[PDB]
Amino acid sequence: KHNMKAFLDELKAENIKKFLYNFTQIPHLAGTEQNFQLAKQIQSQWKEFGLDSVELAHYDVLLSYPNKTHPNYISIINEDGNEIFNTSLFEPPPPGYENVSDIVPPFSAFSPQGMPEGDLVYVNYARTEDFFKLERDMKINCSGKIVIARYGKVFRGNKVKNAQLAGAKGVILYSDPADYFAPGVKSYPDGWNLPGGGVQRGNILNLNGAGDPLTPGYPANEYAYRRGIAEAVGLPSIPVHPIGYYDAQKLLEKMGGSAPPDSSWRGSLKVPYNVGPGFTGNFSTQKVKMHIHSTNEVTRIYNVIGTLRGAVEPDRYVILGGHRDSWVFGGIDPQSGAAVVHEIVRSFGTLKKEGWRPRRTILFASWDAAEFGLLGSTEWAEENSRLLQERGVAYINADSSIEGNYTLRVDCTPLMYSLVHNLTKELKSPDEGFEGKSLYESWTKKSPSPEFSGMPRISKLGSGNDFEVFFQRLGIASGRARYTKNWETNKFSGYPLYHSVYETYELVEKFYDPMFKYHLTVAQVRGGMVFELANSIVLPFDCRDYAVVLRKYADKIYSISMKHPQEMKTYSVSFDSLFSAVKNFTEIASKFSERLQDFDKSNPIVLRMMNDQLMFLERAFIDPLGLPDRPFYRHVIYAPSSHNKYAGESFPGIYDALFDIESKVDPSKAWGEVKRQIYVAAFTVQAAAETLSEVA
Amino acid sequence: KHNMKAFLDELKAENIKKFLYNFTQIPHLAGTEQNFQLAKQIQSQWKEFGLDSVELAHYDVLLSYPNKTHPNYISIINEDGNEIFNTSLFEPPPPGYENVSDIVPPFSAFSPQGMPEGDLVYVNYARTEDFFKLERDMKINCSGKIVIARYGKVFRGNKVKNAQLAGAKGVILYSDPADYFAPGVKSYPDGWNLPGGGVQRGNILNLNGAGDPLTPGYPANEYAYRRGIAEAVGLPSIPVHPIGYYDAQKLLEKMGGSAPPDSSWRGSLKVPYNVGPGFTGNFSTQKVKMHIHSTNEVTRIYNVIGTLRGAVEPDRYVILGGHRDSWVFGGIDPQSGAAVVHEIVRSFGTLKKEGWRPRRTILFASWDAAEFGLLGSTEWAEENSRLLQERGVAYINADSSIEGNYTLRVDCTPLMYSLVHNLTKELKSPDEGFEGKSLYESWTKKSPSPEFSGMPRISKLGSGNDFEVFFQRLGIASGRARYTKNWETNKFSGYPLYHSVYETYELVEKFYDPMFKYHLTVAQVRGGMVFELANSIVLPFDCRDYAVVLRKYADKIYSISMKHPQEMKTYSVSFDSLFSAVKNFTEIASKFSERLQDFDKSNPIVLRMMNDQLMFLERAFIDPLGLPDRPFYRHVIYAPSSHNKYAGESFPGIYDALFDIESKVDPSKAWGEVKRQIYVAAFTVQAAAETLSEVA
Ligand SMILES: *[C@@H]1O[C@H](CO)[C@@H](O[C@@H]2O[C@H](CO)[C@@H](O[C@@H]3O[C@H](CO)[C@@H](O)[C@H](O[C@H]4O[C@H](CO)[C@@H](O)[C@H](O)[C@@H]4O)[C@@H]3O)[C@H](O)[C@H]2NC(C)=O)[C@H](O)[C@H]1NC(C)=O
Ligand SMILES: *[C@@H]1O[C@H](CO)[C@@H](O[C@@H]2O[C@H](CO)[C@@H](O[C@@H]3O[C@H](CO)[C@@H](O)[C@H](O[C@H]4O[C@H](CO)[C@@H](O)[C@H](O)[C@@H]4O)[C@@H]3O)[C@H](O)[C@H]2NC(C)=O)[C@H](O)[C@H]1NC(C)=O
Ligand SMILES: *[C@@H]1O[C@H](CO)[C@@H](O[C@@H]2O[C@H](CO)[C@@H](O)[C@H](O)[C@H]2NC(C)=O)[C@H](O)[C@H]1NC(C)=O
Ligand SMILES: *[C@@H]1O[C@H](CO)[C@@H](O[C@@H]2O[C@H](CO)[C@@H](O)[C@H](O)[C@H]2NC(C)=O)[C@H](O)[C@H]1NC(C)=O
Ligand SMILES: *[C@@H]1O[C@H](CO)[C@@H](O[C@@H]2O[C@H](CO)[C@@H](O)[C@H](O)[C@H]2NC(C)=O)[C@H](O)[C@H]1NC(C)=O
Ligand SMILES: *[C@@H]1O[C@H](CO)[C@@H](O[C@@H]2O[C@H](CO)[C@@H](O)[C@H](O)[C@H]2NC(C)=O)[C@H](O)[C@H]1NC(C)=O
Ligand SMILES: *[C@@H]1O[C@H](CO)[C@@H](O[C@@H]2O[C@H](CO)[C@@H](O)[C@H](O)[C@H]2NC(C)=O)[C@H](O)[C@H]1NC(C)=O
Ligand SMILES: *[C@@H]1O[C@H](CO)[C@@H](O[C@@H]2O[C@H](CO)[C@@H](O)[C@H](O)[C@H]2NC(C)=O)[C@H](O)[C@H]1NC(C)=O
Ligand SMILES: *[C@@H]1O[C@H](CO)[C@@H](O)[C@H](O)[C@H]1NC(C)=O
Ligand SMILES: *[C@@H]1O[C@H](CO)[C@@H](O)[C@H](O)[C@H]1NC(C)=O
Ligand SMILES: *[C@@H]1O[C@H](CO)[C@@H](O)[C@H](O)[C@H]1NC(C)=O
Ligand SMILES: *[C@@H]1O[C@H](CO)[C@@H](O)[C@H](O)[C@H]1NC(C)=O
Ligand SMILES: *[C@@H]1O[C@H](CO)[C@@H](O)[C@H](O)[C@H]1NC(C)=O
Ligand SMILES: *[C@@H]1O[C@H](CO)[C@@H](O)[C@H](O)[C@H]1NC(C)=O
Ligand SMILES: [Ca+2]
Ligand SMILES: [Ca+2]
Ligand SMILES: [Cl-]
Ligand SMILES: [Cl-]
Ligand SMILES: [Zn+2]
Ligand SMILES: [Zn+2]
Ligand SMILES: [Zn+2]
Ligand SMILES: [Zn+2]
Repeated sequence: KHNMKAFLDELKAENIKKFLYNFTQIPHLAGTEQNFQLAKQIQSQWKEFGLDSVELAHYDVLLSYPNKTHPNYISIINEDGNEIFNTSLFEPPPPGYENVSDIVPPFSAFSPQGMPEGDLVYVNYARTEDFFKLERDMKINCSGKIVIARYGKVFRGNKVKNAQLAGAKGVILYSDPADYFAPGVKSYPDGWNLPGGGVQRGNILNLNGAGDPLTPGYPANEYAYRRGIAEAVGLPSIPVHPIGYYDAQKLLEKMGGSAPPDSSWRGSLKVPYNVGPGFTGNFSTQKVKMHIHSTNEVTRIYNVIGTLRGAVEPDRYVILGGHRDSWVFGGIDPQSGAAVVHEIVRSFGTLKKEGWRPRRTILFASWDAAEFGLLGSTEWAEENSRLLQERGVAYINADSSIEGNYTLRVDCTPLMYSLVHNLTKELKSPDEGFEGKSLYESWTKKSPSPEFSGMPRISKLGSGNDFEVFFQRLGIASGRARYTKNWETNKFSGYPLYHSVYETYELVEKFYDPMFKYHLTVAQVRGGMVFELANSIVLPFDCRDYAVVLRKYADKIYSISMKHPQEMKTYSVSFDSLFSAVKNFTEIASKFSERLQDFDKSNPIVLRMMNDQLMFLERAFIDPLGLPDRPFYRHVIYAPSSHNKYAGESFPGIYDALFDIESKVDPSKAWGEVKRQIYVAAFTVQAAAETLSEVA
Repeated sequence: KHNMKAFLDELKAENIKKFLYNFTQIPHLAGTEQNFQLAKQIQSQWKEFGLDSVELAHYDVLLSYPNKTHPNYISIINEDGNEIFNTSLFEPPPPGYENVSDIVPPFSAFSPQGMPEGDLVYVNYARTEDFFKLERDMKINCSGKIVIARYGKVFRGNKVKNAQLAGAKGVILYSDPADYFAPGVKSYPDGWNLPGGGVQRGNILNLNGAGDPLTPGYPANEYAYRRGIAEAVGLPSIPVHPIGYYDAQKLLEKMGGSAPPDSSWRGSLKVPYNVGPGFTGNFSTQKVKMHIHSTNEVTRIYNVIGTLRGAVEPDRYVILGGHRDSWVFGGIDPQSGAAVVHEIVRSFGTLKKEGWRPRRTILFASWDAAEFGLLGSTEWAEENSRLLQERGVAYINADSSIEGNYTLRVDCTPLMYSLVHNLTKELKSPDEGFEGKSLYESWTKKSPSPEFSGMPRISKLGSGNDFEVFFQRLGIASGRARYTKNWETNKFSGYPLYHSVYETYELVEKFYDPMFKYHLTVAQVRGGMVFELANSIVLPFDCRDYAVVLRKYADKIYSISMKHPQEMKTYSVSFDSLFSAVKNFTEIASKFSERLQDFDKSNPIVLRMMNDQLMFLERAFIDPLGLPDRPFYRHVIYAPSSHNKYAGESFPGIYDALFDIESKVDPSKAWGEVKRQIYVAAFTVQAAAETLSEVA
């Protein structure tokens, strides 16, 4: 038989290991020759594996690189203009790689050039709430200061946006051991912790889903008209540079001014964590000086796109995509995902060689330039948006397969909840103590959902990865799955060696997954989801699961508003329309589910009419006018949080209209906008409900 | 047999006559009780006729009405403040209707209130080119003046926009006999010409496709959040009022200042057509004073929506829609169309009663408030936009069936050209001298296409009627057909009694179509188009016809740009990408047509996959970012002209970027924007082409 079990059984941990080794011996930075050569290798291999067509889709997009002959660094400068301390020019390379060329030194991609000098203010995580605390409670003014912030909690681009709007002239980002050094584990190469010379790379753009900063809306093809740099989307206006904790220690140790407001502002270094501004008495005349000389450059990038044509519905696409570009070796990010995609393609190809084809078309993607703002996936989706919004069934992401070895993590649309539950009940748990038990059993035990008995946690989708354009712009049902850690307060912080030179094959093989069993389990989940989406006669989406969550999100947004009962009375702010819409959605989804179970099965038009209702249900949550000042975030139920791109927010338009509303100067206008957002959300939920009604 | 011939043969001229009489005995102004009662009658009748469901869809939208106890008028005022001449308070009613109540007097809907007094400037048709002539050539300054303009040539809302931006404080619109009095024909009631007391009503909004001015983007339902009036969309900022030619004569006869620049500025009245400003010496101290007291009021409107469920593809909609609201009796506009829709529904219902159903679902619509800005169609399309863009096959409009008795007029998407040619070859010509000949033969003889031998003229779609939201916002293939006059320079001016109290049943029965043969022919064309769209196995769209027109439009826009060869050299302005896209579209459409003719006919999935490619081809020309500053006009190939809503423009984004470009202060920026629009158009044409490629 060619069934899901045949597909799953063909996947091998040993192949995933071999591929991961193959993908991680040299750097594959976006826009470099080494990453083009890897694209060509993957293209050739996917052809050999059996795909019907495998093409490169290239674009010319804005990238950012340090200047090789004018390196980035930070100094402490004395009154004479002597630089008495300098931060490192590179991370000490790991054992056996000290002679590898073309390791890009740590930098913040898309930082502008400059050499700002001034006094430091320490801003904790540079979160919205941290800047509120500084400014409103502590009366500390960031204007004209260099801010030093610890990485963690939220996306670094939000930190830099928050610093900019506070008036900062520069941002120094550093990794505090509190957030990146797990107790009782050795630093790399002797364990998986971050050494004091390690540094987290990463872009600091605020693109809000636009893709290439020069061509918002349209693919960056050969005849593209480009914005001038001054009109580009998302570029930071102040210099930014990341450092490790040995260097941070030298910068923080002299800090004066005000004490930290409380212990949530103190990291683990042996410094006071004084907020500043500036240094203590003896060193009051010293300043900090940045030297940033990186350049932005339009550069060719290459996606690999493989097609396995459907036998019955070739005009319906199930997409498995993940990126290929890395900051350095990409041992976890992204090659632990790319190796899993490679083995999934090989397995599907084995079935294809035996005469099988999936019911629907499967597209496989190796995206480029994800590290520079999801550029490859976004430009391709812009090029192909008409095909995707009329034919796109689902997108399954495949960045890193592991960020820990504790349990499964799944973030996806409610439409995929039942698919994931059913699939995980059929897979073996790889966990110690759960031999002979299902993955569903181990996952549910280790990661219980807050609301339900005997149910696992599934998170919402925001941004930070290549599902963003498919889900948030185009409204295609999307999902992701990986193995994760236990550490809840570190959820959005990354694993310790994230985006460092230390992220290697050895890191994974020695410390995370020696048997490649967690990688194999993740391959089974991602591959199984793709298999069911591409082969099930009826699409495996349960609209009733959306009805359940919409009521939870309505209760939640109502509770936020109800912090302000007087204003709700004054401005007649009613959530009645939203609850009515959710009630109607619940009722109509229940009836649709009855018809889906009961319709005449011999009738392919009723089936496909029904399959189209399922497919276009996620699409119905798209508003073609987008969210306020964010035209490329169009999903009305989910958006990336306006305070943290990594986090999904529910009913974001209402949430943002309510956020900090007590501080708005014109409460009538602010509450008017809350009421407008309630109307848009109620309307969108009712309109989505009506797509599931009988069609005529 | 239940075939198209059975449907067509059931249509009767006598029924259309009876319905027209029934719909035109009393006024049916939008938002009034009489129009709600007609909606209920139509709902009941469509049910009796056999439709599966017939519902009212209501909305609460901004409408505009004169004040019944404070009438609108214009005066000539002397230096003492004596009003020595006043314009009429109503049109003399036609014979037999002098005791009909609730005839709304002539007014410009959505005029603000005011009583501006000042000196007149005569602005010809108030076209863009007329204001260029005044300001740039004649050095006449409209600022603070009351402008008097003759109706004709372009939509009156464009006249008022042009007057506003020229600085005018008021606009008087009048009907010149040059434009509304055909030589050798008697005035109503003794012929079809406009009497000197007749007045053309009409709204003067500039909504750019938004619908209700208070709820752009979203249906004006019971929980809608409404813009405040100050933020409303499209409202004029200066008072406006229409008058007839007896009253215009009294206003123009004293005009002084500069002579008309040439004979194209002179109408037919026995006045000098002096441009002004102000009156000649003896009356130099007299002014003109407007008195406008109309009010804008949120008012309930009602669409009737009838469904005839498809037997095979009930989730595919073919829509026949036209409006029901009239300014007064609506003898031509819209009841000559509504009567034809009524007879089409009755005929389809006769087949349904015998056991027939169409293959696809047919929706029939009686729209409200079209005269106030296409409000009914637009709010309904906003409510149902997700259903329409995933399921909408085609929209056929059905406003007035006649505006003359000379020949057929068809405006439609290229996708419908072959359908219209084939259908008209099978219908009988109603014309004198063409008995026994086809409608195609008479039409092609009377209205030859400029480019082709033995082909009829078909025009482009702009706005001005209820197809606008379906075609320009949502990208659903649309068409319209009616009988028309010979008068080419009057094409956008209306027939003489347009929007006057004289537009009655008697006008039609005595002067336009005594035998109702032209109405029957129009019923055959509109009904036949609906029949073929709802019943043909393969959708009757020919993508190759789009390829032909796209090359014509590319040649045309290139020729406009080539008026400026130096600038094209300087700014490197290349149309190569657009021609390449059009070439690719031509090639891919040809191959798709081969597959369509040759595909396995026993295969319903390939058929429907192919039918979906046909259906989504018009959809592919939509840009989700819309046209510049016009978010609700989203079709990249067509938009309503920015100078005349009635006219369609091709490649509007490039056309507007080039328009008057020699006058722009920053040529680098202006030519940059031309290049941007070329890129967007080339990309959109290539993306539409690619929807017709093999799907995988
Ligand atoms: C959830 O689905 C239900 C359908 O099961 C749907 O109920 C609809 O609610 C609307 C708005 O509440 C109802 O609107 C009424 O329609 C009648 C005509 O049928 C009008 O006469 C009513 O207007 C009068 O009363 C208003 C309220 O006091 C006044 O403001 C107004 O000026 C009039 O005096 C009113 O428009 C509609 O009939 C039902 N439809 C049904 C029951 O089938 C509900 O809207 C859905 N929820 C959402 C968010 O869409
Ligand atoms: C109409 O359809 C045709 C396909 O039949 C399609 O042709 C494509 O044109 C593009 C752009 O002209 C070609 O792009 C080239 O791709 C190769 C790799 O295949 C690149 O090496 C080329 O880049 C080099 O040369 C450029 C131009 O001098 C330089 O600017 C650049 O820096 C590089 O040095 C270039 O990108 C593409 O290969 C073809 N595809 C084919 C022939 O299959 C055409 O684009 C379509 N029209 C539209 C409007 O889409
Ligand atoms: C990664 O694996 C690929 C695929 O086997 C290797 O590329 C092949 O290398 C051999 C020997 O140089 C060539 O003959 C083949 O043509 C290559 N095949 C391709 C590119 O498809 C590559 O050497 C491996 N890389 C590493 C670092 O081990
Ligand atoms: C930090 O780096 C800077 C730049 O390399 C050093 O300053 C330079 O030192 C050389 C050699 O004496 C001078 O000729 C240059 O003029 C200096 N460049 C400057 C000030 O921009 C500095 O000495 C280093 N500091 C430490 C502690 O190593
Ligand atoms: C997940 O599995 C459950 C249990 O098998 C599926 O629910 C059953 O679906 C079948 C077929 O429609 C019904 O006959 C049963 O009554 C359902 N049992 C229930 C709800 O307990 C469910 O459809 C699967 N979900 C998918 C495939 O998305
Ligand atoms: C237009 O035609 C309709 C339909 O025949 C007429 O409405 C009917 O009038 C009779 C007598 O008053 C009633 O018994 C019916 O119930 C009505 N039917 C409806 C509304 O569906 C209406 O009288 C005609 N109007 C004119 C001006 O002739
Ligand atoms: C034009 O209409 C106005 C308004 O009705 C007339 O002016 C009014 O005349 C009455 C009666 O004498 C006065 O009491 C009012 O004060 C006037 N209203 C004004 C000036 O606003 C005017 O006489 C009419 N002119 C003609 C030629 O008929
Ligand atoms: C209009 O009529 C023409 C002539 O009948 C149709 O063109 C024919 O279509 C059939 C069926 O595919 C082909 O076998 C013939 O070769 C075509 N003849 C031609 C192109 O001369 C055409 O399809 C009709 N257009 C519609 C229905 O939109
Ligand atoms: C890198 O550094 C030096 C110093 O400005 C300069 O010569 C060179 O142009 C720079 N490279 C760039 C800006 O790409
Ligand atoms: C911060 O400091 C600068 C002084 O240079 C001042 O212009 C700015 O308004 C200050 N902001 C606050 C909140 O005090
Ligand atoms: C793998 O799991 C073990 C057992 O819980 C733990 O001690 C170790 O730290 C884990 N490794 C990583 C990288 O999380
Ligand atoms: C109509 O006219 C009079 C004069 O202002 C006034 O009493 C009444 O309010 C007006 N009606 C309106 C504005 O609807
Ligand atoms: C028209 O007249 C007014 C004088 O009130 C002036 O402000 C305006 O600039 C003038 N425009 C031109 C083009 O002369
Ligand atoms: C109808 O046609 C005749 C013959 O051409 C013409 O004399 C008459 O003016 C027409 N009527 C109208 C309303 O156009
Ligand atoms: Ca782009
Ligand atoms: Ca609206
Ligand atoms: Cl992922
Ligand atoms: Cl029409
Ligand atoms: Zn990644
Ligand atoms: Zn990453
Ligand atoms: Zn009309
Ligand atoms: Zn009209």
